[PDB]
Amino acid sequence: TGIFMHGKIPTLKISLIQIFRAHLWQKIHESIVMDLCQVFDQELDALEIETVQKETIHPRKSYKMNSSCADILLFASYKWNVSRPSLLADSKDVMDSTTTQKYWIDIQLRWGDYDSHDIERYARAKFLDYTTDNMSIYPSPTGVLIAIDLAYNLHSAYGNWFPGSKPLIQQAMAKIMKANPALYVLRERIRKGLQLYSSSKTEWRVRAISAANLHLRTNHIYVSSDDIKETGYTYILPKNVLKK
Amino acid sequence: PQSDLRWSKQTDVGITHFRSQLIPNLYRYIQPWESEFIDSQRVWAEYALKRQEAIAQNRRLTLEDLEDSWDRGIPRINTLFQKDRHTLAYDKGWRVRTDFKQYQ
Amino acid sequence: KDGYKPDVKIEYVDETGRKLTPKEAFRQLSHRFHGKGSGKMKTERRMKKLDEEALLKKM
Amino acid sequence: KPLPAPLDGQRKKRGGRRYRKMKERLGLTEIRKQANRMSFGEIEEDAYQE
Amino acid sequence: KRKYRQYMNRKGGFNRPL
Amino acid sequence: LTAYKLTPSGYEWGRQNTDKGNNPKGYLPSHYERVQMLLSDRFLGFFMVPAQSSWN
Repeated sequence: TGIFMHGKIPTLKISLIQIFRAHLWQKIHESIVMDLCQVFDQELDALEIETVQKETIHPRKSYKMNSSCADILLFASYKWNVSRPSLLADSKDVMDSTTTQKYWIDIQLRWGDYDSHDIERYARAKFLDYTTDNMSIYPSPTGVLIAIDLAYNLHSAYGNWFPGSKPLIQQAMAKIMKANPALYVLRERIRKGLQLYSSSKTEWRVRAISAANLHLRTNHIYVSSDDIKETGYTYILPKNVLKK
Repeated sequence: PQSDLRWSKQTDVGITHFRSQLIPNLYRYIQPWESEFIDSQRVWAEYALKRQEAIAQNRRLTLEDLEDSWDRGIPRINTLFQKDRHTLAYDKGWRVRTDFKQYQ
Repeated sequence: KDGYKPDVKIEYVDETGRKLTPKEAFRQLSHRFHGKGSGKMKTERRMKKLDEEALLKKM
Repeated sequence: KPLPAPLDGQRKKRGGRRYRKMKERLGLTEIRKQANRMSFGEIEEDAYQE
Repeated sequence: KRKYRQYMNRKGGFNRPL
Repeated sequence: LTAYKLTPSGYEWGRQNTDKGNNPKGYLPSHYERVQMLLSDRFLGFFMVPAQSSWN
């Protein structure tokens, strides 16, 4: 599993093992990659893609954080002009002055804690690391890396993009967060582990009546004897005058 | 710490970050005994006059006419509205009984 | 960008063509990934349930 | 008396019939709702009444 | 498509088949 | 009941200020100073009312 355990908490270890039983991380990554490939095949000719490719992926790749590999390979009939790296929410992107024929897509799943639940920073850092890494081999220098935070249900991509891929990837991520089977199973297991389920007309009479009962208010008189300077002259106001 | 007051929320437009101090102390929310006692005296004098004027009008004091005095008074203007009121009028010696409950 | 509104639709279906519940889709994915399917008794129970559902939906 | 040797046989082989009266004695159909529930959002009665 | 490749009891190379 | 005395700074601020708003400018917490006030039942007080009209 790709989860790091800061501090020997056997309780949390058992709980996380129960949640991710039966190689759930690998199944989640597999489901995500198949869903993305299906989406790309359903919109193949619209973006000038010759075909998609299922890269041979080592099982550990799903939970391999030190290095990485390729997940999906896109082959083209025409040249793809590529743009400079931008985030998933970067509406304005600057075009790079180069083209390619084979385009790689990588999927990285993470379990972010409270301090490191920023998916965009993680995606950017890991894209700039794996691309310029020596134990990670990419088919092409140009591609996209999508980081998905299962602990907080986030997703962001920072790699190199070509025109027409932005909306496709956006709705692909939307639909895959909305209706992935493996992600739904993860959510259900987490829920089970957490045991959480879903005038001067009538006012004059009132004033007269209140003043009629104001006699009893004189029987209880309180003096706010606090914050007294105790230097000036004291007040000896009599009780009869105050009652009157 | 402020570092623990930041949180993120994701919409289709993207992820947005937000921020929000000292933990409140109990003593700030418990009324002092002296204030409790002066408040009790004034509130029960008010209740006495309200009860006598309600009797003068031949009516029973409601919850609304005493809601201004809610949660004020050492007894409880609130208790004046409890159902067992009649039953609890015979439960004499209850403070000493509660103190002696430690032996049982 | 090029300019389009890609209709990215992802659905789970089976060899019978019926839409699958997320639990059923996850079960199928796990069975295919583990390399081993359900047992004979489970297969017979599933087939009987499918036949009963088809009979009930026919009226 | 020595403590009997702990063992875990099959918890139940058949159901219905008398089994139901058994639970009825202990484990009968309670409310089974809003008693073991917490209501994540709001607060019932006072905050720290306990 | 919707093909799901095998993880357990493959006996071949570690990486997934195409 | 409570007694209150105006500081010379408070008196100057009140004399200078002329607005009759709810929170007029120049009003400060140091303007007023509470003074000791004690009731008694030894000396009776006198009451004066207008000769022509009523106080109300």
